[PDB]
Amino acid sequence: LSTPALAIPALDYNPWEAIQLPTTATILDMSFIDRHHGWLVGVNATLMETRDGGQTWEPRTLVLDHSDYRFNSVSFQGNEGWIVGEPPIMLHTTDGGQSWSQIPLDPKLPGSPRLIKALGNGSAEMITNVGAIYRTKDSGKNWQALVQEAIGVMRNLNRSPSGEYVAVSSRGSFYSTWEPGQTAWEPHNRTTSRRLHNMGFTPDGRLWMIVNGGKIAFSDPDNSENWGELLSPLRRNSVGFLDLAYRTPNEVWLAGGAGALLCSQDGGQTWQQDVDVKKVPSNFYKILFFSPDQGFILGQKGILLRYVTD
Amino acid sequence: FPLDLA
Repeated sequence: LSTPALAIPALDYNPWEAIQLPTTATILDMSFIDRHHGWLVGVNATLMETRDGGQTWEPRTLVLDHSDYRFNSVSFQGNEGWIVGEPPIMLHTTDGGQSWSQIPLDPKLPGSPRLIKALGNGSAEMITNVGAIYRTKDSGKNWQALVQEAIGVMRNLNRSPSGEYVAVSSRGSFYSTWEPGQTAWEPHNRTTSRRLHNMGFTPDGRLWMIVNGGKIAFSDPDNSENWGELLSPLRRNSVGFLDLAYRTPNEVWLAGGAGALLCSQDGGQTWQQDVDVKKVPSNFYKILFFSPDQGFILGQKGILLRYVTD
Repeated sequence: FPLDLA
């Protein structure tokens, strides 16, 4: 017993600085106009703006009919930005969020908005909480239905660079994929007994999954429906993971409950723990990298971690 | 018409 028992090695540098936002509401999403100017959104109609790359954030309160909205998603492409939330709401800007307008949503939308993606120049795509997919090309005046066959309330949803999506079923029994041209989601059975929690895309054309009990896997490069070995980054089942994101093609971060944050420098094969952030009293729900030297992790109760290059 | 800030 000459090395610490049951642990994984501790990372040599902690790049994450903890920030307390001027709120205790949960933050759900973030998007940048450029390197310095960006927006974040969350629960209770929370909206904040940064002009310094996300070091400091200023609350903005829109005078809406009520403040119970859960702002689920924000997306900018240059100065054009969009926010969606539940109960159904859509906000739009063309000036970097200096003025926002509410876009009326068709009451026949199946489910409430879950995700919006700005495509620039008046175009955007929206997905509802039950997987209906719509696109606008005219700044939200008209929406074309791409998928109307609903799939139940998705547990998680992620997008690839080419506009594919992957959605985990409500209770993690299976997952579904969609790409442009398809008229419905395609279901795929899970490949572990443990239920799926989250799935997304790697920067090399594969899928990743997080499953119950702190395990992860990656799809086969030759066949995205074949899956590799089930990995245990923390060598245990007690700590669940919530999100996985790549800073670079080889450097991967894995965020989970109760201060858990791990990094792999070999593409996800082996992991080391960022022990400094174990002191932060928060689950780490979402990792957002905007470039290799700008990134954020969403905690609870207004906690943010901000990436600071060594 | 655009929204007000509080």
